[PDB]
Amino acid sequence: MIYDFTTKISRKNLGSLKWDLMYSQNPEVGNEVVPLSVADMEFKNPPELIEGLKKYLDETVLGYTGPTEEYKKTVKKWMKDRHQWDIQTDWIINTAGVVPAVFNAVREFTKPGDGVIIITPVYYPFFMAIKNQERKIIECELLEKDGYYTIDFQKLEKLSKDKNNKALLFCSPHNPVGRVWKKDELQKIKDIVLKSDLMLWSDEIHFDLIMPGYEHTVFQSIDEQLADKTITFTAPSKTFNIAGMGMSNIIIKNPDIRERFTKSRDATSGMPFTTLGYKACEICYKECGKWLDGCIKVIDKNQRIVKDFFEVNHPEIKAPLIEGTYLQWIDFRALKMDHKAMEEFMIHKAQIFFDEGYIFGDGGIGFERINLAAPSSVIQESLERLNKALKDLK
Amino acid sequence: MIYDFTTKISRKNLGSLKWDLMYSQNPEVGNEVVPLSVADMEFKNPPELIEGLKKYLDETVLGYTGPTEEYKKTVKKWMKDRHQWDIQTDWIINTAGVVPAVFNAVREFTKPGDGVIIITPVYYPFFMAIKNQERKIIECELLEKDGYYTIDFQKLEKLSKDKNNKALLFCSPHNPVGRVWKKDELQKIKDIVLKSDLMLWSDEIHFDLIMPGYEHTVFQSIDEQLADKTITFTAPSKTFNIAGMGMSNIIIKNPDIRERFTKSRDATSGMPFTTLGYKACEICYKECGKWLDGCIKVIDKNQRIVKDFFEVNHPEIKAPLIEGTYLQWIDFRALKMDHKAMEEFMIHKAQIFFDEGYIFGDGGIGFERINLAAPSSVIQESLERLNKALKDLK
Ligand SMILES: Cc1ncc(COP(=O)(O)O)c(C/N=C(\C=C/OCCN)C(=O)O)c1O
Ligand SMILES: Cc1ncc(COP(=O)(O)O)c(C/N=C(\C=C\OCCN)C(=O)O)c1O
Repeated sequence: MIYDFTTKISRKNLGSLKWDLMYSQNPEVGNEVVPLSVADMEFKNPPELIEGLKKYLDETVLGYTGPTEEYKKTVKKWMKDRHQWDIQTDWIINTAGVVPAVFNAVREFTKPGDGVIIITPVYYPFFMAIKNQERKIIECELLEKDGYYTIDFQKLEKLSKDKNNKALLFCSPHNPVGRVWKKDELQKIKDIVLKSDLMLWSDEIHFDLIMPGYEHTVFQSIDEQLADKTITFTAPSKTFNIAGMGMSNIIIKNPDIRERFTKSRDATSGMPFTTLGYKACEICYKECGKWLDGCIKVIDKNQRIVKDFFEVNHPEIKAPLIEGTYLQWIDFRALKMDHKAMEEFMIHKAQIFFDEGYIFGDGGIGFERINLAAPSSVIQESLERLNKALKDLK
Repeated sequence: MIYDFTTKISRKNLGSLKWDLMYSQNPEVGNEVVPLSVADMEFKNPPELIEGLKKYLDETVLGYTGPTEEYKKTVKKWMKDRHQWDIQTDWIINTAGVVPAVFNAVREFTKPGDGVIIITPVYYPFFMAIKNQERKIIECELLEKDGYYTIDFQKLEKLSKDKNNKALLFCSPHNPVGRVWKKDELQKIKDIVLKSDLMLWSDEIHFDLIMPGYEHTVFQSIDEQLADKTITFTAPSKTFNIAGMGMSNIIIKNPDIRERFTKSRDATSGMPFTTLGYKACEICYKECGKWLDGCIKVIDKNQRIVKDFFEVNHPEIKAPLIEGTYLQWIDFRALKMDHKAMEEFMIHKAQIFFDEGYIFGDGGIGFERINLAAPSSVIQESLERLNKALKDLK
């Protein structure tokens, strides 16, 4: 089919959390502005998805629904074909979303007072999942060298020596810095984890969005023993812009860990009964592979436009290329504005809506995260508006 | 439009928890057998809903979605028009399901050791919400006379005196006895609650399926002060057969109680982002009223066919008419079979799949719950099959 990645769309007054946030922040925002914040695409969904769901509505009843064996096989085939990862269909545990699955993980495998290690700066909900449940947030700050982030293995090893720490909440690819971890880096983290009593919770929700030139590696696929104590969070929501269909595939090899995760899930959120949620995942995996490839190309072209934009108009600001996700990390520190004032500047002067770096942790202070999943023309419009705003700032 | 309540459908191999459960229990079930357990309908979804959903799919983007103002107004209108209940839009808190919402009520407003009063026999998850979270189940057993259920007010008031009991978890209409509470009964319960420090958790998810001859009263609409400490669980799921669209509307008047519920919901399941869930509820509410009325007539017609069937065929078994829901409570006590062996009989001999009464509490042992939401033809087929099994049992 013909794929549209050029049509500027409008989600105004449609229930989009992203757009509604924008208007709430700047009621006077211009009608031509597009928000570049929340992680969902400003592209229509795969045509095959839409046709498939419509066709499905005429063949099924919208009552209590669970995953069929075909659905499970389909999920399993996607992991082999796309990630050289062999999973068992009975390793699949469904939740309405990854975040709830992470909260459920904290709740079941740790208690109040226990420590949970997160590598910061990172997707803020990681923090909430931990602190909002009386658990201790143990930060292993990423090392930032000239804009490239790497893991402080020394600190990580030290942290794993504290018995009060019960798990490593890992993000791969890493939102917001866009790091796609190398096998070497993963192997090092592995020895440390295998030497400690830490469980591995690996949020790999962005694993299908890898920029040309790089390759994602499912963390638990590199070692049997590691897998034995790893919970990998995955979904097709980010990959195919369906965070609104409410379906996730939590991969858990260890039968005990898996049953414990389930019993904890059933006493909190329960099993997802969504009928179209399962179906949307199955269709995307079976029929939307080409759409994803086209989408990745556009995303790659966008990160390069953003990078060239700053090199041409405001060199002291840097927007380096990323390895994964469609969220680019932009260093605005040379602008010398305190994050609150910068945010103010961005929202009301440039009417450009990023995900202010500071919300991912203090290490994100001075940075901005731009959502690259939009037509290249929308990105150019936004940047040109920022160009005028930064020039006026002088 | 034309409404179909006559086509015998099949939910085999489509992920239905009901049908799949049937083959799980009796792998040798007939291919002509329709299960009558789980509370979802064996009727095709309202046409308006289907056409609406397909149309919306060509228009929207399936990303992070929340409720629109139009969405809220619609829920408020349904509450006024259908239940003479005056509610404000900000009283509306959404959750994926009513059970998770109930689990959330226990979790936030009580603590391990505390007691929660439930009027048994009743929907099994109620017991789970409590005991699975280290809370105590305080049973206020129903009074049963000739098959008519009433509240043991004497025991209720007594229980409301034990300050260790934090709240009454009310089911109205009451699954599985079909009771639709009378204004005067609610009045008595209201007084016990207002005279004590009990919170009121009224699950009224079945309040739209009222049988010809009765009127349901929204518990918190009878007294302002009761509403001040009441959480009402509502949903369009049972009404329009969309338990698979996952969208609940928990109504909470008091701002503080509401905020606690929300923060609690966000520490477990989180906000529902399911875009279609919001749209389905809106459409059914705005367009499927005629469908609902037609649907209740068939259900009422079926309950009477069941009641007559036993009178004419096996008088010692009683299936008295119900006032609400489409789940009829049948008394097989005269059969002198212990629930376990009786269940075995139904499943394998009559191949009729009920919701064995004993799962709703000891007071259910000897009873069977039949799902009347199916074409009258399928109900007849089901009865005739049992008819033979009973005669064979002699
Ligand atoms: C009083 C009551 N509350 C809540 C619910 C469920 O609400 P939800 O969580 O879907 O929003 C039901 C239906 N419960 C049944 C349905 C099945 O539950 C198991 C589904 N696989 C039944 O057979 O009685 C009910 O009778
Ligand atoms: C590492 C990571 N995990 C999980 C999720 C969300 O998973 P869910 O619970 O939907 O399955 C995201 C996207 N998080 C973003 C957006 C979410 O907004 C949610 C509220 N609208 C973002 O802008 O980085 C993410 O980056």
